Amino acid sequence: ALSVCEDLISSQVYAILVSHTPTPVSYTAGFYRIPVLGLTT
Amino acid sequence: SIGIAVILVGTSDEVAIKDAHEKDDFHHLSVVPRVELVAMNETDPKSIITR
Amino acid sequence: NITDPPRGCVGNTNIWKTGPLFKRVLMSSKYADGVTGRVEFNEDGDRKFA
Ligand SMILES: *[C@@H]1O[C@H](CO)[C@@H](O)[C@H](O)[C@H]1NC(C)=O
Ligand SMILES: *[C@@H]1O[C@H](CO)[C@@H](O)[C@H](O)[C@H]1NC(C)=O
Repeated sequence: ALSVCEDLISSQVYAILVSHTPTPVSYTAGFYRIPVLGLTT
Repeated sequence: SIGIAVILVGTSDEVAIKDAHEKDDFHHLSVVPRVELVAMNETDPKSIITR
Repeated sequence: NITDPPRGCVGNTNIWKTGPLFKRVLMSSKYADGVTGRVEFNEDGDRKFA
């Protein structure tokens, strides 16, 4: 999540992609309610 | 000296938490607490994790 | 009636008003030609008739 804010969210991001619990990503997206689609889960 | 990190946000009396913090000292404890005082503004999860 | 999500995490408590709508669009989304072929979603928006 740290790199999600600093690296990711700071970029004004519409969506993200994930693979591999990866769940923390969704925790972040959710506090931001931002749809995100990964692959492998 | 078991650590405990107390955290508050917004308008609150810190010296009161200090008051009751020192007020309770009991040999009933088999270990001494290590009291810590912390405060923060923002609710952003990331920075919360950071501190 | 479109906006943009926040840049910095710090100090921003407001969710982006349109996010759910964007989601629903993702729900209604039907791609006829993919690399893997057609793609579908369920009530939870999950690949169906795969
Ligand atoms: C918290 O906010 C106050 C004013 O709103 C500010 O003076 C203080 O520096 C902030 N705390 C930190 C750690 O920046
Ligand atoms: C927000 O979007 C709706 C839907 O198109 C539209 O009524 C208008 O752009 C905005 N709402 C209002 C009440 O102006």
